Amino acid sequence: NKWHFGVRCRGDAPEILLAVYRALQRAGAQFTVPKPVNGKYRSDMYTIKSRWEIPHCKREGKNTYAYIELQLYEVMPGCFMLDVKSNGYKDIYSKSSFPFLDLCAMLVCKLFSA
Amino acid sequence: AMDVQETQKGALKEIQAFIRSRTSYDVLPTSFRLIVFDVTLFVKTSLSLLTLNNIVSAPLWDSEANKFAGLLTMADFVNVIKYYYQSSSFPEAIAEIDKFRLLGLREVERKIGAIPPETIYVHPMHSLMDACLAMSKSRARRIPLIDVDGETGSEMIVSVLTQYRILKFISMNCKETAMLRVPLNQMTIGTWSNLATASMETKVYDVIKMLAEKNISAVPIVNSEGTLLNVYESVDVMHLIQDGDYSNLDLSVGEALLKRPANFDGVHTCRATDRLDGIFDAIKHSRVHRLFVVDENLKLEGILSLADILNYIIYDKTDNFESAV
Amino acid sequence: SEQYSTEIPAFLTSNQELKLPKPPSLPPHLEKCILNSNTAYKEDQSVLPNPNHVLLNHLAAANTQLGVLALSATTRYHRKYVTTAMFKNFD
Ligand SMILES: Nc1ncnc2c1ncn2[C@@H]1O[C@H](COP(=O)(O)OP(=O)(O)OP(=O)(O)O)[C@@H](O)[C@H]1O
Ligand SMILES: Nc1ncnc2c1ncn2[C@@H]1O[C@H](COP(=O)(O)OP(=O)(O)O)[C@@H](O)[C@H]1O
Repeated sequence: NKWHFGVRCRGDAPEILLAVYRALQRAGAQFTVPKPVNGKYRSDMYTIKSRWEIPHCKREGKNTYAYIELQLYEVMPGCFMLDVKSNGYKDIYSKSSFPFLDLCAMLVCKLFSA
Repeated sequence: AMDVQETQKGALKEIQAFIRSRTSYDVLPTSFRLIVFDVTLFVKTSLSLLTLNNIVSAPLWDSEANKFAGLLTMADFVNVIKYYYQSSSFPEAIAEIDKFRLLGLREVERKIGAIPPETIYVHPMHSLMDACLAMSKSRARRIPLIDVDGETGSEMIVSVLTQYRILKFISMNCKETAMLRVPLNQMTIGTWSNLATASMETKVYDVIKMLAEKNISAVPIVNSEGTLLNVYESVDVMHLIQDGDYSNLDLSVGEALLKRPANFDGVHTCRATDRLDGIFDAIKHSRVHRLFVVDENLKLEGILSLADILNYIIYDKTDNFESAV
Repeated sequence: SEQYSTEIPAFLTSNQELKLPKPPSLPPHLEKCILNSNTAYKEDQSVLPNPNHVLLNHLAAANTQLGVLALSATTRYHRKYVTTAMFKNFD
């Protein structure tokens, strides 16, 4: 019941990866995708870069964006962490844990309601 | 800097210049936690999160807007309780505040006049004097430090500064506190008449309507002889209603007090002959929230609150609701 | 600058009998969260140790028994660090 990094997952890592992509898509995020090197998939498929429109910015007409990278790790056989980190905020035109944490809550709700 | 009063006068100037030269940011630990609540949290849940985190207060977050949405303190409950007790012909109506989200409780408080229009905050990198002056103007006893993320327009709650942590910071850093050697009875400071007091037989709701009306954070409890026994603070209200039991508001101060955990800050006292040097020294080593001025017989004579002290050291000289507690 | 997509990869949407790679194992540094610390709670319980600079703005999470989400991240504010712990509904 203590604080732990990320969100806990179990089962199959490709099934978890699928669920993560489905949750990102329901939340409206955009994301990178696995590319197969020489026809074959690499474990870098478990590193996802995502871009999220910021609702409060979006409502006021702005193209400002939040960048979140996801990383699946095996903790032990059957148990995984989804690590989720902020890569920052950028407006189309040229620090804080918010809106990052408000976006993580969105992700978490999609993962939990799947 | 010649005799006592002249050495004190000098020392007080050094202390204000010091407050002005520091920022509010300077007061913070190098690394700390800040506990923030969504404004749409239910009232019951929020009281539960306060108890389990051993806090009495939390900043609110409107996450849709990415905006600071106010400060939840015990004054919120004290004010609505007092309103219901004064205006309601129905004693059980108070229970209804458990249907509320924090957003809905705040809207009841706006409606009754218990919340100002201009909500109070300072920039963390602005002078510490700004924080003191805002708290002095409003009668708020804590103040949020808010910056803005220019890339997103998102407000960044940095921390929430307390009168105690400011006085502690001063005690730790200004050597001049040791030169404040004028006895209290030769200063215009503190409150010495028309004190609001209670006894162990007093109803908690009458105390709580003392705290709102007088806008104080605590009421000293005396006996028939006026000897100081204990205190009933607005933070004690939390313990009475954390379980959902608003009929606990009908208890005597004595019965209520028997529920208090050993977590207690304590009841601090001084004499009219004591000085600010010794007081800043107690502040340095203890969570002192106020001092009751007593005589040899523990007879209550006055109150020196933290606000009293801060407002003395920062000035050149030269509604019926509780403010943020 | 990345190739962002809106659609779920199709090899993941297939009925599983495919021979896929494993994720990396958990690094030692993501095992301890600084919020679980309260070494100095007599003087000031908000005081935390200095964080690992590599774990800045990584999401942390806690179970509550209260029907709400507890989420946190650590960030640098000038030269100090703020770990904000946020309590938030699901709906
Ligand atoms: N029981 C009381 N009766 C009358 N006046 C009081 C009483 N307690 C405090 N006061 C005075 O009323 C004003 C409000 O006091 P208050 O207790 O709110 O100080 P404060 O800002 O809360 O600091 P602290 O938390 O140390 O009390 C102060 O000037 C104070 O000296
Ligand atoms: N919202 C909050 N988030 C994190 N820590 C808090 C919060 N409120 C209080 N604390 C911590 O709880 C302790 C006691 O706080 P409080 O009684 O509010 O202030 P003070 O001790 O300054 O009068 C302090 O260590 C403080 O930093």
